[PDB]
Amino acid sequence: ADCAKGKIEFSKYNEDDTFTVKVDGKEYWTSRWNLQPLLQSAQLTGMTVTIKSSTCESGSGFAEVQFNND
Amino acid sequence: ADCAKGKIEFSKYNEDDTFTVKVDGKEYWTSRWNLQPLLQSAQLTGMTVTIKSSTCESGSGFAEVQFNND
Amino acid sequence: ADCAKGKIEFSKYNEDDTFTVKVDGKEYWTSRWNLQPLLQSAQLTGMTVTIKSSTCESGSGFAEVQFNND
Amino acid sequence: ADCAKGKIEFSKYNEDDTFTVKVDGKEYWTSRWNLQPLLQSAQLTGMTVTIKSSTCESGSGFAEVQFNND
Amino acid sequence: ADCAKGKIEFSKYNEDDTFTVKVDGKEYWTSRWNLQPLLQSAQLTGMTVTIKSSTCESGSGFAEVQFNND
Amino acid sequence: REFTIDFSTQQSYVSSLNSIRTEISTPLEHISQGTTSVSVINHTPPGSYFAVDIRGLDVYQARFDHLRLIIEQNNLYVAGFVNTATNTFYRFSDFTHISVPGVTTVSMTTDSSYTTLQRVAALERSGMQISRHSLVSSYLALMEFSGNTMTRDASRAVLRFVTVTAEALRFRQIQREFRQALSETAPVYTMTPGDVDLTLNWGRISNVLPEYRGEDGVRVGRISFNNISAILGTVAVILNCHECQITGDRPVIKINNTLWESNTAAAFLNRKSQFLYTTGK
Ligand code: NA
Ligand code: NA
Ligand code: NA
Ligand code: NA
Ligand code: NA
Repeated sequence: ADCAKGKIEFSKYNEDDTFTVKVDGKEYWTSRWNLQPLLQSAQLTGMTVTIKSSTCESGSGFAEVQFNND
Repeated sequence: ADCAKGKIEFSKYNEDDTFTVKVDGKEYWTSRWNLQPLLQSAQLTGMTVTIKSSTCESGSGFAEVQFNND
Repeated sequence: ADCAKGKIEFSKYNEDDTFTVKVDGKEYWTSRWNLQPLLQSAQLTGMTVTIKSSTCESGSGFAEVQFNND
Repeated sequence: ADCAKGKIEFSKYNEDDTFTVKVDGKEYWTSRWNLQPLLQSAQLTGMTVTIKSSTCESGSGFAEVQFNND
Repeated sequence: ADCAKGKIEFSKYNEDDTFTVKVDGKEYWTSRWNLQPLLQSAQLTGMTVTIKSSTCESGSGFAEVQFNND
Repeated sequence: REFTIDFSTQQSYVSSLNSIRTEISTPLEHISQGTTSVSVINHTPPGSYFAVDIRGLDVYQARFDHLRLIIEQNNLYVAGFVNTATNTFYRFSDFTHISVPGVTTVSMTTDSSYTTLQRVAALERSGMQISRHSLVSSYLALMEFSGNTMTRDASRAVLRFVTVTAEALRFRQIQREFRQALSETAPVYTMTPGDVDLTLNWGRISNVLPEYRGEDGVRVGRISFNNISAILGTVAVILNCHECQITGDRPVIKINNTLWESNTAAAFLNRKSQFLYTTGK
């Protein structure tokens, strides 16, 4: 499902080495390390990201995300 | 074969850690980890890429891609 | 706790492979290699970062940091 | 020998995971993993790179490259 | 000790797996791969880097470097 | 068109550059204060050039007055130089498309690039000194030059003249720094790494500045402008980007109210996870 779509409001590197992003008012985290630079780059450049995942509740994990310049 | 040449229309990190880009209206995925940030930067700057693969239908995989200055 | 919030004043790669950033006048270092380029990108782009740690004494370590744009 | 010195005309991630750049009309490949993002960053910014290798014919490999600011 | 301070004049990855940067007319090298993207990013964005080492001799290795936007 | 760049005084020199700029370029709507702006070179056909008569090397004297630079108008490169006493145009090899009527054209084997000129000149631009005295020396070297292949001294002369003419036309920073050498104290202008960097980023700068709309800063590669006065104090004329494009098609990305050349951001945002990078040797 498309959990959230929008700009990344903030991102955060966590002590457990996962990475959180807040999109469209909801926070999601991912343990996939290569998503860290991909998400931070999206955040910096204002990409629209679509967080996709089996379940989409705030504070939930994800490992699929689409990136669009718009 | 050179399957698609053009800008990346969207990119997507997939649950299986492969990474998809949509080029010239067709989606291609790659499991080459190194291509993820390279494709995303190409995407962000509108760099033309040429997806090269054995099959060119949308949904095909690729392990080779040229980053052009077009 | 939120130890420091602000732009990265300088970052520094250390001989022990940790990485230091100075934020709001306080220095913090992290041994998480993943944070190195993320902090540098944040520094380059003027992101406001929030260093988070259970110990906020300048000179201490951290492995949690939030990245916000303006 | 300095085989080529110029801007990267195109880069290509190869199926064998090596990475090729075309500089001064000749293609050179490198299996040095560290060089991939660096070469793409040089290409993106138009850095003059100097490919140094023991053979300079197009199709030669290299493991040494200088990144200049011109 | 602060060995050199200035923008990076050129960087170069050598066949012997060392990465040289020229700062303030002096060349230093590091074999920390972590520093390659950091230094090249500093180079291409014009950050002021401060090469630090107990060893400030020309052509010596370093693994401590401060990055400043300027 | 022919223009004079008169090195007699800082006033004559700046006046000369400003006159050239006004004729060949148009101010950017968003980077213009009074009549001092970042201007875009007006479109002209490739091959179009303007001549620059070098005057005033000996302050206000009609001496050392036989050198004319031929400048390709669209990109401000010095295509060659004319010895007006012998009526000979020494043209760089990469400018065979520039034809100057009425002169004997000597097509050179030497191209116009700084890479070549610095090599032939055995002179790096970073740290290169230019003074009124070395421009006179440079002038004499060019007038003594004969041949289809640049010599060291002629190359040094061209490096100095290109800097104080074409590069100063592009960059108000160079105009400002160099003009001090024209004062009665005759100090020496030393080309800085920063000056060199500007010259090396002219096309990139040119692609970005037209997009400026008052952001808090502009970042183009190693170049940073924190406000409009930094832009205006540094850049005067840019290429008409309508070497503007390196790769891609997106001039800029606004990040935290700073206008970035997109390529620059792309070049530090194309790193994968650091741990994976360093361990994957
Ligand atoms: Na989920
Ligand atoms: Na701490
Ligand atoms: Na005038
Ligand atoms: Na005009
Ligand atoms: Na661009």
